[PDB]
Amino acid sequence: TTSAGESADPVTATVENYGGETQVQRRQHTDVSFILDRFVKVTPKDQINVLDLMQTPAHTLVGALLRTATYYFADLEVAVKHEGNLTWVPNGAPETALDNTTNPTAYHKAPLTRLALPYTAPHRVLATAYNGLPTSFNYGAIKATRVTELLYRMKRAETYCPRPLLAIHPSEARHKQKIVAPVK
Amino acid sequence: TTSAGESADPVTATVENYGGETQVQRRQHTDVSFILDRFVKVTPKDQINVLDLMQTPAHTLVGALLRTATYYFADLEVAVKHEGNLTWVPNGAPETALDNTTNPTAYHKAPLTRLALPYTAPHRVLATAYNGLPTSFNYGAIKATRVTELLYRMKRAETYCPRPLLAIHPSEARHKQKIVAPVK
Amino acid sequence: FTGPTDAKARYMIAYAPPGMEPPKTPEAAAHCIHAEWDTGLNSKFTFSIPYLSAADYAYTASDTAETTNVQGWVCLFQITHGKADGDALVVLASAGKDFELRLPVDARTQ
Amino acid sequence: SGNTGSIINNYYMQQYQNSMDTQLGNDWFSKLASSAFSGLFGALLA
Amino acid sequence: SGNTGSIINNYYMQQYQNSMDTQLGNDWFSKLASSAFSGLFGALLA
Amino acid sequence: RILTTRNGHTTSTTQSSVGVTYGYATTEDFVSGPNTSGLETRVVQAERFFKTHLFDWVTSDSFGRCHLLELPTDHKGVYGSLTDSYAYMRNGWDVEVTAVGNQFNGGCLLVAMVPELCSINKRELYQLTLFPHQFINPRTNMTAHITVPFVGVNRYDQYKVHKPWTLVVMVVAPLTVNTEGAPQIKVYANIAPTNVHVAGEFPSKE
Amino acid sequence: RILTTRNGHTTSTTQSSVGVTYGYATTEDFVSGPNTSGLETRVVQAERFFKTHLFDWVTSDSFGRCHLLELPTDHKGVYGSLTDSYAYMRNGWDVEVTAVGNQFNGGCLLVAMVPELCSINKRELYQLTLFPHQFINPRTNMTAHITVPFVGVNRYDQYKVHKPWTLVVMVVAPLTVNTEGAPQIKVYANIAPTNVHVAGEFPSKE
Repeated sequence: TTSAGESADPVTATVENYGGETQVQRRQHTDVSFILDRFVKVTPKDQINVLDLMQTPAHTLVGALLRTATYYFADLEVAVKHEGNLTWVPNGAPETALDNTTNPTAYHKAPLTRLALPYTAPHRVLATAYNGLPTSFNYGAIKATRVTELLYRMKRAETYCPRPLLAIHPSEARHKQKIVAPVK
Repeated sequence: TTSAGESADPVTATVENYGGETQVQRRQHTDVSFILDRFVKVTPKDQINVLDLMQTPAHTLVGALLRTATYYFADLEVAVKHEGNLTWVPNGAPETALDNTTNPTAYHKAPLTRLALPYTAPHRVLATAYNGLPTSFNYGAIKATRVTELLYRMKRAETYCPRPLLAIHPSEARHKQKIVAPVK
Repeated sequence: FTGPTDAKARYMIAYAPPGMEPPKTPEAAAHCIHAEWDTGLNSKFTFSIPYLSAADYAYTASDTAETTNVQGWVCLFQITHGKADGDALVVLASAGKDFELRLPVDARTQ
Repeated sequence: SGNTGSIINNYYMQQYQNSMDTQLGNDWFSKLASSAFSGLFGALLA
Repeated sequence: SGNTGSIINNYYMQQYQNSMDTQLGNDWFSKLASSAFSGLFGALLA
Repeated sequence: RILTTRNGHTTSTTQSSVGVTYGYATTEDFVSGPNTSGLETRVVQAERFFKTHLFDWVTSDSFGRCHLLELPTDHKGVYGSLTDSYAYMRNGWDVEVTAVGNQFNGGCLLVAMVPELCSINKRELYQLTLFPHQFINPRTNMTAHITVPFVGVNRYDQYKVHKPWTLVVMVVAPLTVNTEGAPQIKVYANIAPTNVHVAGEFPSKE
Repeated sequence: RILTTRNGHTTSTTQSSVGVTYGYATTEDFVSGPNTSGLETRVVQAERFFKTHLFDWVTSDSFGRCHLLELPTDHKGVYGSLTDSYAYMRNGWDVEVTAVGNQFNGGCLLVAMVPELCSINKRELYQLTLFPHQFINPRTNMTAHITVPFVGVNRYDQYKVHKPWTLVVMVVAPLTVNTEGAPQIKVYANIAPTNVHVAGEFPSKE
């Protein structure tokens, strides 16, 4: 299939150009809302954990596929292992508001605490890259006596204006791994 | 009932050939999906357990009735006693993917963890004998800090092209066992 | 093709399926699934590498140990050129119409 | 179908409980066992 | 919509489970991918 | 019991035909799958008989001496050229095994098509009847005819690394040379692939 | 002037296509004749392109230097295996000759398909236009496309003793390298047989 390659219109070619037939596709694993709706762990601080999604590592699945977008919308789901009582404050709250139990405070029950947090930012969408370290937009903050594990989960995820993904660069021709297989 | 015995057509004879009558049968215990839908224990490794159904012993019920087929289809059900957090990766995943919690990770709750795993192989059916130790086809892998007990359960089992079953060969005319009975 | 208007060329793209070693000559690759094109007014040519495999799904990597070169080879050959000495042929890659990608996993390297 | 005996429908959808089958375009030994010659071959006297 | 597979409706209302959207007054790359030129440009012989 | 079977331009007529055993299916499964994207071709020139010496059955051969023939075999015809030209193939097999003695011999052979016969024991030879099979009994016949389709974990197979079918021939009763019988029986195979399909043509060596 | 030609699973796209010259017929003649008694087979896998270096056209080459290519050629693909398997064959030819320079060269080539070119003179090169032909003029094109059927005294031919077609390429005006032109033009052939038919399969060597 010849075309004007500089016009940047999307041009796809099929196998039917040389006598094949294009088959059916199931793309339910590469859609945005499905693939981002899973927990990813971040390294927590000792007490105060500002909840923004740039604490996710960039080499993880949710981190890299999150940083694929320029803009995003999500509600948040957090699962915290903590000592004492976990306290959440929304976006724009002072840090002394983290010392009050009238703010949403989940008392300790073993082994962890799983709670749903809404979108509390004053912006219509958030950003992965801000021209202007982006602006102080986040999902509030939590604190306990100590926080040992902190998980995020993006739900109702929407993404806008895609940005590059980079795979690992091999030293030889192919990047080889040890794919799991039985010994015998 | 006389026939051509070399033609290998199926020929059954009844008691009605000598004045009897054939009775009704209930065969709900020898069908494939019922008899294979039960847990069988395998010997686990210390951390990494590649989930394939040839870890089942050949003298068990599910192992021998599994190895009766050439081809099979099943979803999988696993019940694991483990220390730490149990992590599952699908078929084709690297082993370093077993070190990440974004993959399906069941946190520890006493006494065990029972979870359902789908069919994740790129083949239409799996194999008990491969002409070519068969090829690396399996149901993924799990790991924890240590795994103490590992159970399988085949659900929606389908079997194709049957192969031999062998009973134990007695030394005298009949294989005698101690069938459970009261002393008095 | 990003050469000048007085630079002409003729290229050949071929698909070597796995099972034997890939060709080194376009006359040897003429017995494959191939497509040949030349430069002109339309500068871009799109070729659709097909999914030929025994299984209907293929792995996206090897762990580390050993596969030889499974799923075959993509072979770019040039046939002729006229005053195309040192010009560039740039190449993009994208998913096909029936391209699908399943079983999510996290290994490393964001 | 197998060793399941609950009468209440499942809480999870079929997309999340099992793998979904795909059509293209029991079961042989049932027909091979049902096609078994059962009578007599010769001429039955008495 | 996402990675949810329960068939029983939620115990909590929509006002308490999620943030509620507001109207004023997928989705571009679906139309950009569907508008891809798929055929041939020249005159196909044989 | 006269039967004439024909593949391509090759004909085989027998007069001791107890029947044809269709194993595991009578028809072929669905050929055009999603794994080759419609790039298939049926080769009508490759579905014809080829011959192979199998073994020689004598009186010293007791119960359970097998002969295994992994299909496909070394083939110098068109079907052999299909394996060096294409990456993926698909076929069933039409197997016709002859053991010519006379009707004054005894003993009995069991011929069977086994899928993926990678290892065999002694005791499970006792259940070799579980596979598509016929008996060759020199009292009655000297011809066994077994037709069978393609099986596998993949719908197309690459035959240079995997051979799915195995023709096994087993002595279930040893040969006798009662006073008018033949002293030994040379056993022959007459095999023809059915419904072959190729995909993914190779580069040449020229 | 964009034209895409396709044979089998092989595609060739050109952008200097002055046209396709159908020589001596546009359709094929009657295939099933009384000389083979209906034992024919069409091989769909053999109708695809193969490539051949033809010669190199330089400035020292004057008027009338020919290059002759007797069809069929040494072929390592499926079509070569058809000649060592069957006794009688039949095909037309789809010949696509390329001479890539640039539009600042001069000169002119004449490509032609000649039936039974066993001897050629000098003066009758002057009438090489009487055969199916196209000109390759680097001022305008670099591609010539000639399609032609099977001819002969017999409706099936045996190609190991007789080669009916000959692709002749002749310089009718010598090459110029005017200041922006290419210094030489390597000339290539891209040939594909059409509507092949085989009959009378050989014994093997195995």
